[PDB]
Amino acid sequence: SEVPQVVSLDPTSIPIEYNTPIHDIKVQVYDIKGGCNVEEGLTIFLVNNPGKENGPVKISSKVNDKQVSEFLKDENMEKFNVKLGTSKHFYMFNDNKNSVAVGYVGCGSVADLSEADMKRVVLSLVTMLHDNKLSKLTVVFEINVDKNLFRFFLETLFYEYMTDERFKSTDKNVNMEYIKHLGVYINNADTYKEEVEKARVYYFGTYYASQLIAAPSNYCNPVSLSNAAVELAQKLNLEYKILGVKELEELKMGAYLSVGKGSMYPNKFIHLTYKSKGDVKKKIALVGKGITFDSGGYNLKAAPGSMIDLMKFDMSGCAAVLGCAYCVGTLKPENVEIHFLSAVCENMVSKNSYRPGDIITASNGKTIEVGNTDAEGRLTLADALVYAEKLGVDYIVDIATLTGAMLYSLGTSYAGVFGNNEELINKILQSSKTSNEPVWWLPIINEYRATLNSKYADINQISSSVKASSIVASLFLKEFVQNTAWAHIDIAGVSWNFKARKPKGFGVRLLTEFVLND
Amino acid sequence: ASEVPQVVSLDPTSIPIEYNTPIHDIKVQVYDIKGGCNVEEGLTIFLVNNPGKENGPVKISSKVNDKQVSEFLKDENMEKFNVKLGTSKHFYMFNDNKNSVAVGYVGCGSVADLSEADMKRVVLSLVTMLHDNKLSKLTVVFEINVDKNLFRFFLETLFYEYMTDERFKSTDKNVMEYIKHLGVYINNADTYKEEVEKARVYYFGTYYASQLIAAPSNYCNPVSLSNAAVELAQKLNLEYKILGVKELEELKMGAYLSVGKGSMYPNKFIHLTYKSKGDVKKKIALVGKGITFDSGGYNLKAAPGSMIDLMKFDMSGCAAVLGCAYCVGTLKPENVEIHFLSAVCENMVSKNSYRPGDIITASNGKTIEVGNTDAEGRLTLADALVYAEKLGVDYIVDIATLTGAMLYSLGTSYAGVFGNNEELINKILQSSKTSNEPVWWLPIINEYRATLNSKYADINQISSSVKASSIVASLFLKEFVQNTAWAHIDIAGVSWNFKARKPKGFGVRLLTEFVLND
Amino acid sequence: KENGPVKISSKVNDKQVSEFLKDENMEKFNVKLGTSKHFYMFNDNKNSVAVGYVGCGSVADLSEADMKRVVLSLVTMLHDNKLSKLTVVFEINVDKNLFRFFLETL
Amino acid sequence: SEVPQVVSLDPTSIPIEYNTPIHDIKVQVYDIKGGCNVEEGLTIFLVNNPKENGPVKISSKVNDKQVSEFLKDENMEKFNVKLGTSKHFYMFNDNKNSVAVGYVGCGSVADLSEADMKRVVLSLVTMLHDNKLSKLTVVFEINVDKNLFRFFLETLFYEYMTDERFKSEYIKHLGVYINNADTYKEEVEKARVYYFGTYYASQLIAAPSNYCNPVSLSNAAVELAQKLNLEYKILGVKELEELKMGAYLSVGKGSMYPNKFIHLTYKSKGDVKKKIALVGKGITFDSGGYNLKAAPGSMIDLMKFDMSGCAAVLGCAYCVGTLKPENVEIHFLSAVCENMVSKNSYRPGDIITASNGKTIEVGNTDAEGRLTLADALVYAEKLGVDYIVDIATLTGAMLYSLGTSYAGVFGNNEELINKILQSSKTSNEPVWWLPIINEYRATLNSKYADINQISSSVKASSIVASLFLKEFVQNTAWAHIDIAGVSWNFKARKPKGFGVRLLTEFVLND
Amino acid sequence: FYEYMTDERFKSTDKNVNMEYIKHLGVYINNADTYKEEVEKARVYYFGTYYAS
Ligand SMILES: N[C@H](CCc1ccccc1)P(=O)(O)C[C@@H](Cc1ccccc1)C(=O)O
Ligand SMILES: N[C@H](CCc1ccccc1)P(=O)(O)C[C@@H](Cc1ccccc1)C(=O)O
Ligand SMILES: N[C@H](CCc1ccccc1)P(=O)(O)C[C@@H](Cc1ccccc1)C(=O)O
Ligand SMILES: [Zn+2]
Ligand SMILES: [Zn+2]
Ligand SMILES: [Zn+2]
Ligand SMILES: [Zn+2]
Ligand SMILES: [Zn+2]
Ligand SMILES: [Zn+2]
Repeated sequence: SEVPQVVSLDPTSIPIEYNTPIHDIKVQVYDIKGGCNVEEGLTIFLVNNPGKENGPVKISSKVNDKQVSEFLKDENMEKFNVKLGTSKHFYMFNDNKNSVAVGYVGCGSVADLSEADMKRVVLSLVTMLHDNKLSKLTVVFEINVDKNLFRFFLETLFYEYMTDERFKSTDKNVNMEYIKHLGVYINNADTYKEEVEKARVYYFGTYYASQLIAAPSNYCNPVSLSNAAVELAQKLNLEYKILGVKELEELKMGAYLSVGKGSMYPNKFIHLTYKSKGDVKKKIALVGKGITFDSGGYNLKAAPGSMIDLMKFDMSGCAAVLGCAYCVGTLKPENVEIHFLSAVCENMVSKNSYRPGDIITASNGKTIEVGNTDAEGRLTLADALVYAEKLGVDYIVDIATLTGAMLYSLGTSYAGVFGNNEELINKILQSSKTSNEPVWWLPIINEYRATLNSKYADINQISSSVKASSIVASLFLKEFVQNTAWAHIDIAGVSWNFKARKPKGFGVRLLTEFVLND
Repeated sequence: ASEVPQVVSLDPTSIPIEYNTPIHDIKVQVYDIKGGCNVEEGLTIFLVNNPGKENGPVKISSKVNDKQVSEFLKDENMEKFNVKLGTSKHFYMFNDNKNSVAVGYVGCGSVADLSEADMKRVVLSLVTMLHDNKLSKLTVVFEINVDKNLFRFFLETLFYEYMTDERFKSTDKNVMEYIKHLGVYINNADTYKEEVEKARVYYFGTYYASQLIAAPSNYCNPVSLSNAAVELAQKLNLEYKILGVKELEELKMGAYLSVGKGSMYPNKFIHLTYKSKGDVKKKIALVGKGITFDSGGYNLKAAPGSMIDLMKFDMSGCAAVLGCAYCVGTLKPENVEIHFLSAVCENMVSKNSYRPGDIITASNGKTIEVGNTDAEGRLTLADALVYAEKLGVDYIVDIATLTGAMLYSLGTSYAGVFGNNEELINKILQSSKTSNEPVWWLPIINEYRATLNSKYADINQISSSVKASSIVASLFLKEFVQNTAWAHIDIAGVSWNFKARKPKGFGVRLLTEFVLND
Repeated sequence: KENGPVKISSKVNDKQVSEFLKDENMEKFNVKLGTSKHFYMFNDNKNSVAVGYVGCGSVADLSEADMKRVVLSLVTMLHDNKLSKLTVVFEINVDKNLFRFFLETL
Repeated sequence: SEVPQVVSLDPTSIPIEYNTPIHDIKVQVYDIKGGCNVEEGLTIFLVNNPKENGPVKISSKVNDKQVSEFLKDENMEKFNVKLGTSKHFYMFNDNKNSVAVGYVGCGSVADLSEADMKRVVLSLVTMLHDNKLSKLTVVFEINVDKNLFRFFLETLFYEYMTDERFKSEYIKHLGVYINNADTYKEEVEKARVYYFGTYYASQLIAAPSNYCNPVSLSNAAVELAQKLNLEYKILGVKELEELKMGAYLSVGKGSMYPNKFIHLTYKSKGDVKKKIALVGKGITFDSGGYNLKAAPGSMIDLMKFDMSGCAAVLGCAYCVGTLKPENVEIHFLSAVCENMVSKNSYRPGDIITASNGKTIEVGNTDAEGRLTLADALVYAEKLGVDYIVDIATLTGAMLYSLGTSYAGVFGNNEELINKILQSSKTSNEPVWWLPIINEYRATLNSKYADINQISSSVKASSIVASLFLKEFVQNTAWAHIDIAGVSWNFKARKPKGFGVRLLTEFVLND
Repeated sequence: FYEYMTDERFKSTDKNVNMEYIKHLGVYINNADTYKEEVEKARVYYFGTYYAS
């Protein structure tokens, strides 16, 4: 509970914004075939030209206004093209002689938009909402989208539009105002309508994870993070338990505790539970890596490209899991019991830190020789995994910013998934597809197992030879799940949006889809 | 006996030590080959060379008291095999008593005087014969010429290499039994019989050092290390004194204390004493470098090839000294007084650590400018040497994993010896020859002395210019021995067996031969 | 049983070698993937033959990598043999493809 | 041979000054007991205090009323004896003659080291450089070995000699006052020879690689041989190919300069009782090859010095050719080439065949020395000599093992090693015996070739390189002197000409 | 002043067994009667600099 402080100006909680301007947006969805009233604020058509690359903009929707209609006559729009991401703004007077702003975002030639295209599309739309004080946006859909994509559209629109100012003080945006109303025209209205509030929940889960990740390590430490989880659990009516050092010791979580030894913040193990009202048909343990700061320990992140300044993000996995708890706690799925777990600690350099070479004992009795204190994640997860399996769940899915190697394998767009069970991996895949958080299945190659053979301990933490460290890390983790379907999502490469200089909150939607569709 | 401080209750508070090794259960028997070879249960190995003829055929010279085995090992049957160094074969036959026997041979090359290291290759080949094969008995037949030392050496090496440290094994113990009988057939057996128990002592001394070295730095720390020394002293009836920080401060050991400042473990200075029953004719101080973990301090071991993960081994000198204490305490030499010394501490990074640039004062009043916190060994040794010489000894020999340069100079096989005294150096060199722990005499080049001229302090810890750091470290050390014959053995290169991934326990035999042949 | 004792099932048309392969002598060795032992001995013909095993672990399905480990162990015996023929007896379960891999790797 | 040229301004040879100012100096030696004359020039006393850095006190009787006052104890008490500390003053002598008088601090050390004596000779040299003098007179108020006395001389000459060849005065008389000046006279001209051999090596080393390339270097050796009446043979690529020197030729492949193998021979007049082959590493520039010297601290700019070994050997040829020892036949050898990056260079991974038929896998093109030496050693042994000594700036590791002061000696023969050590003692070029550790041999076991050039594992590269070289001497006493650490004087930014005296002493005493 | 002063606060065994400063500094300069004011300023400046040092 009580966050330790070195100086009274050290902050004692993570600032969190629950009531975002996004949440205040009154959303309306309409059937396209009833026609668009273009009345105020800004009214953007999403338009594609199926086939011809860089085609004309032709506005299909019947528009209930002679003047907007004349404006948008194919003739008038022909000069503008649809190159995905192009946008144009139009200013005119409608029927009641009321100046309206209109425009379109180019949606490309390909009539089925990829997740990445939909993103580039929202981004164009958000640059239209920035630097333009608007009370109302209206998006007319003149493209084919499935229900998940329109949900994604909204999730991304909400999340990209949002602008984290928690840490701003003298350099807040003096000229920032949010829309109060969002109008959406689409075909099949009724069907897409259900995606709206789902999107809003998904948005917040993601954004909430985002907020935790973005919170710097002085704000977001093991104590303040676990406090925030307790606060979230209380707001969602989730069962929660925070395991403190004494309990951790009793549970013999030596790998986890060893990582935290060097920190001024006592380890805190987060255990949230959501139980369905009905019969419980599926028990799931979601495990997030919760390193609130990763200095590397005595294996200090000193090497070029080690990005020590980014390491506040090493609790992204935990964030993903918490954001998911938000979503599941809000959407209240049936027939599931979900455990949200994170072995939270901070990996620091101290007289008290664990050293390279240390042999430590995991809660399952396996002794581990520490080859590198910067491979701390898998040590914390090891004990979290033993814990998860002791819960007697059907699935254990962990999500962790585990390996920098992910940048070299999948890059910044697709997370890696490893696991010991094909059905479970496929479930993650499907959840990847429906959440639009891209995940790729990577192999746990058993041949590498032998390089974890320690001369003194039961197991090495790291390989000496094998540079395929995401695989090796997975091999290591696999040793801590005895008999349960388990999957591991390495979001090290994807978690942080380097270009936008912010977290993605990656994994919240994925895990939620996973929980919801199982 | 002091409390091992702990961070968490899962932190171990002692080094686990195996005193009663399976090797102590081996009943060993030497028989003269004149008498002939009883070939029965177990495995009966011949050590055979073919003088001059490189990879020549195997010939069994010795009498075998069995028509059947004899017939089997008759020349016509043995020329399908060659004596190439370290090669081996397994034979299977039914003996004179209708009993099935396992006989074999290890090829001893073609040079009838195996060097220390060939013999190491020969043992290794024979160990592999003992591994994966539950034998109650090994019978070895020397059909090669070795001398007392070399014969011992084989026993000592065999014992050592056979033993398998499972102390840090939990779920990954090997399911591994040990021969309970060693039979040796050699010419002039009676002259060799005396080597057996000496080898067994030497083995354990070495193995004991090995145990300490291998113990990771969370297990083996200054408090637990000194506790183990106390325990060893108590078992051997040695006088002991452990100097704690208050006494160290009183003694003004600022160089030593500065190193430890950053550690959570208080410095502990180990002082063990063996005094002979008779008139004391020689007083020897053995000083071992006792850095239980060397992180490098603020000069963190972050550079490629700095091998931070190995740095539990930086107390090897202390280990060698302690193992030597075991041998001396056990073999009880006469007319000698031996002091076993190690200034034990841990070189860590902390708000309390000493910094590069700090000027610190040794117990002899010399002020030292710290140019690199990673050159900590010489600092601790400085104060240890001043202490040693205050004891009024005839010789001071320090042994220390002092400089990584040793890898560049002598490599992994031969330790470097430097000293201020030729007679003493020659004694170490003779001891090298008789212990078969290879050492090479390296110069203390006075020309380099000037690069230790600090602008502010009396002396620089490190050279700025001279890259010959083993020699520079030696020059630095020399400054702390005013008037006593002193040698320094740099075992940095040699202490860890990188290929086998284990300590060698290097120096125990060397130091014990040194002590004993005086 | 990981690192399980060796037990030869095949009947062999030799008395000496059958004796050598009995369960009592063979239980002294283990099946740790890649572990081998092998002895020279005289067969019912006073002919000089070598006999052993290569441990194939405790999994009834060998991977390619696992097979490579087995072959590598064989190939070791081979590089120190001035023998005339190799006989490999599969006391493990292998499909057509793995078997070709075994040969190609050997 | 015509050195090839990229441009009309590419030097086609190495400037060499043979007639150094140091030759026009007349050297005289007076028993100090007789007293000291102060007539002209500067007079330096070599004084020590056997009190650490204690007061100065001049011992010798001195033939000048007015200067003896300057030398009075209470005047000198103002000055100290700390190693290499000096002061000197101008004044007027007995005959109003502008004489300078001073001292050098010889520390408290009773017996001067090779090092401490350089510090004396350096302090003294400063004053020579800052002072326009006719004569310099040195007074020995300390103890010196005939060898240390000779060392004093050559160190003086050499440090005093300033190489001005690459730019766009000196005393004409040297006085020595020494206790027992009869024993020492013979050291003078020996010192002078030794000086020049060293200085000549120095000159070659210092010459940049555009000046000193394989063609110009061999040309210079030929010129030296001609001046000394030595037999000489330069092997060109056609002969090297016929001799199957593929290790050596591989290294040179990338160079615009054809390999040149220098073979000089001095044969004694009398019965030849000892045949010696001296082999010097002669890489005129070492870029590293495709293993380019790009790493921090690889000092690519220094790599003109990678023919130091060759220079040492040529300098020694000068001394031997000049001093004309008896009962020895000496072969001076260097497989000279340049290690360059080119479409024609050998690559890492190449397997090449030495002249003895051993195939070598090239693990690193920057470990080229041993490749050239291999072929040179096979050549040397074919000569049927009693000893082969190679000297080479072979391994940077030497800086980490012995540093900049002592060269490393490895060998396959104790007697020969001891001879080198004895030569080290008498030449005052410090050498230390390092082991060839056979345990490391196995890391030269190539999977494909007969042998690997480098270890993969072992970082003890001086030892590994020695193991590799050993492979190319079948049956002859052989020693290898690694002067990589010691060859260049980094502080003075010049070569030391290391090895010339060592090798000459070796030849002369054995 | 600054370059003449040796800092020995951190020696103890190192000497300095020779180092002893002049007691007198004489200067001879043109219109010295002006330069004279610079002397004590220099001494203050020296010590400020030396103190920082
Ligand atoms: N949270 C770290 C990886 C995340 C990351 C993301 C982007 C760029 C760089 C790093 P880590 O726990 O230090 C994991 C180590 C794994 C490791 C560390 C040290 C030795 C072996 C493996 C790594 O992948 O670098
Ligand atoms: N206990 C360390 C060396 C032991 C060792 C053994 C094998 C490989 C690497 C290192 P050290 O005290 O840091 C010795 C320092 C010496 C040193 C001297 C001056 C500056 C920095 C380091 C070093 O070798 O790194
Ligand atoms: N002409 C080089 C040594 C000269 C030298 C002297 C002092 C400092 C740096 C370099 P080398 O042939 O590249 C010898 C290599 C040895 C070597 C061996 C194997 C791989 C790479 C380099 C080296 O020590 O750098
Ligand atoms: Zn890490
Ligand atoms: Zn991490
Ligand atoms: Zn260190
Ligand atoms: Zn150390
Ligand atoms: Zn090179
Ligand atoms: Zn070179």
